[PDB]
Formats: sequence, C-alpha cells, structure tokens
Amino acid sequence: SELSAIETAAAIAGGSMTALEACDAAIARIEQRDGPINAVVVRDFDRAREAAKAADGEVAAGVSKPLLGVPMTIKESIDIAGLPTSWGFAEHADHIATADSVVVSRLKAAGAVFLGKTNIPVALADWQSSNPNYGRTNNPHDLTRSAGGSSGGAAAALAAGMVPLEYGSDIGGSIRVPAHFCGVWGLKTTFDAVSLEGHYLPRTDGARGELGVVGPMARNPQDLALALDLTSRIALPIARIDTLNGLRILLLTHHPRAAADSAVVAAVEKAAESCAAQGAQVSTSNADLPDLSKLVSDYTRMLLIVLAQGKAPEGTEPVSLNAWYGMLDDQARTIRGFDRLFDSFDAIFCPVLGTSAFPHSDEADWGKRTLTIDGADTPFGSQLAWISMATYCGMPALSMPVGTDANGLPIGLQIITRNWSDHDAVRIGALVADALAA
Repeated sequence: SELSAIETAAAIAGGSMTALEACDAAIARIEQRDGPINAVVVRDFDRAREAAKAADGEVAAGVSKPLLGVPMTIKESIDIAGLPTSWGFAEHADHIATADSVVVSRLKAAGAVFLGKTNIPVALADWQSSNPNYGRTNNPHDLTRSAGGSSGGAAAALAAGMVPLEYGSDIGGSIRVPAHFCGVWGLKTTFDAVSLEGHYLPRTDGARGELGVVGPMARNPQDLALALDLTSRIALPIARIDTLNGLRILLLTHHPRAAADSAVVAAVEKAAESCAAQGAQVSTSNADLPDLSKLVSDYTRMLLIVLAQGKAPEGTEPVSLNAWYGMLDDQARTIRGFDRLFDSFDAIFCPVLGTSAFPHSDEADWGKRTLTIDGADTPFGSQLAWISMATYCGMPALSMPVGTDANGLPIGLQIITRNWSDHDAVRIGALVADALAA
C-alpha cells in the first residue's frame, strides 16, 4: 500500500508533498520497520535531507524531472560519493567511495535522493545477505528465511515498503533471486546495456568483467522501465508487445541439471496458462533449445575464472589467455543458439529458483548445504542451472511475483527475452500480472 517511485514523484510535482516530507516519510518507514529486517545498513539521512530540501528548491523554481525528490536506496556494492563500499569485507569497512557510480549519477540527475545503501553478502557471493560489517538481512515475509542475495537487502527494503526503487547487481542470480524470495520485481538487464562504472571491488577501478550486469528492482514494472530508461548507456529499443494475444511462449518447468519444487512448477505453469487464456501460444519444447546441461558447465567454468580474475590456487596452473579466448568463442556459439531459438519465441517462462526462500544457513560451502525439494534433500549449488541461461548468453531476464508457496513464501517467475529487448521483458511481466488478476 505504499507509493511507487513514479507516484511519489508526481506527488512531489503536484504539490501534494515536499521532497523533504517524502524523504522524512521514508526515513520513518526505515526506522520503524528495519529493526527485525536489517536491510538498510548504511544510512545517510543527514545529507539526504539536505539534498531533499534542495530538490524542493528546484520544484518551486519551476523545475521538474522524472524522479525529483524521490527517496531511494542502492546496493552497498555500488559507490555513492562519501559512503562506504565494502562488499561485506571486514578489511574494507572503511573504504569510502570518492565518486558516485555512473548508475547513481544518472539517477541523481533524474532528481532522485539517496537515503543509504542496502545489505549484501560477503564478496557478493551468496544467495543470502550476511556479513561481519552490518549483520544479516531477514526476509520480511518470514524472518527465519533468507532475503536472498547478493542484492538481498534491496529486495527486503522494497518488500517492506521502505523505499520504492532500488538498483542491484547479478552474475549468478543476485537480482532475480532476491526479487523472487521477497516477492518484488527485479530485472537482470542485457549484458553491457548499463555501465558498471562504480560497481568496483573495493579500492579498485577497472573494467567490467564478463557475465555480470546491474539492473533495477522495484515493486511494479512501471518503475523498472523508467529506471532502465534513465540508466541505460544508450536508449534501448522500446516495447514491441501490447497484448498476450499471439505471444509465443516457451514454458520450461524442467532442467536437466536442477530440480524444482512442485509448488514452484505449479506457480510457473499457472502463469503460462493465464497467458494462454488471453491468447498466448505456449509451447513446452523446441528442437532449437540449446543444450542446457552443457550451458551450465560452460557457465560455471567461465564463472569461476572470472571471479578468480584468472588467478589459480598455488600448485594449480592457470588458464592460458588463448584458452580464455576459446571460452569466449564457446560463449559466442551458445549465444547464437539462443538467437535461433528466439526466432520461434517471444519469451521463455521458467522458474527463478527451484525453491522459495530457504532457512538461514551459516555454512559457507555451498557443497555442504542442501535444499528440500518435494521432501527430499537435494544439492544446493545445483540450482545455478535456472539462472545460467540469461547470465551466460547475456539475455535480459525479469523476476516477477506470481504466487506464494504453502508456507506463505513468495514464488517468482523468470521471463527471458532476446538480447536488448529488456523493455519487452518488463512489458510481458506487466501483462502476465494482469492476466493472473483476471
């Protein structure tokens, strides 16, 4: 029942409230609600209110901008000038960013006001949000369960109504998974569509690596689309879809490399059937589908080199540059596989993860964790499979809410579309949400 980012900005423009009122309202929601959740772990309420007063001076001087005065937070790994950027490392608790990231600079240019930053796991390397600098973030829907990660505090802050807009990062599901666990909307954008300048490992300032993207998170698709138009390095193509009638969907509720709970499958299946009733052509199989089992292995191989920065454990020999160049050839061949697939389909519908939010785990080694799927214990890491298609091949991928499991925990749907059609993904998810309400 909270105002959206667009609605807030309209309110501030129309006279209904001052940016400073909106900024103190958000501070109030945060101080009153973040106690048991612990999502907004870096606070800048003092400078935020100064910037809000300023946003009020612009308003009264006749100025308008699409997010003027709108309070929001950002992920702790994205730089804001004057604020820490530790990525959850004790050794970098006091690393203080000198300059706004590009994404932050873009949104501040749209008039937004940054109240603070949201919690993350150590090294952005978990589907939870816990670290020694700030503590743990808890799912607002069940405080005993993970908020997801690594953008987990962002998803929790959105879910608890604290702010209307957020922005996150994803290399192994870290936008889509928190959005799914907390019941909010998250967009993994097309690879290279938004700049990662300011999303730096603490004390470094180099180049974007492969695979990872930044993308917006919110409670509705309109805010996502606005936030994407304001942050993309070039204006992206606009949405071609306007109706589910004739939309061509490929429904995947099975992965050769990971299981999915019945309640997740059923939630995803029901979303496709709602679209079919508004006229969609839902297929369950296609011979153009790339080998998803090979894809998961290529993705893993490359992921572990990227995250290691090509360095190797002492005793092991590193990957050669030429071998790396071969790995990008492989990646490139696979991407072309999805190009042919998307000649026959407008979207893939599949799960974000095989389960809804799991109980907090203090076990660092994914190999020692499990996940209950239909009563059985199943391997935890196996679930990267659901997340691999869009990261490895670079496609945009929405995570949107489509139901709740039997315990009341949110379940999300992953909507994948062709490279650079990020707005078509957000549009389809908006129409999916309509079809499910009708």
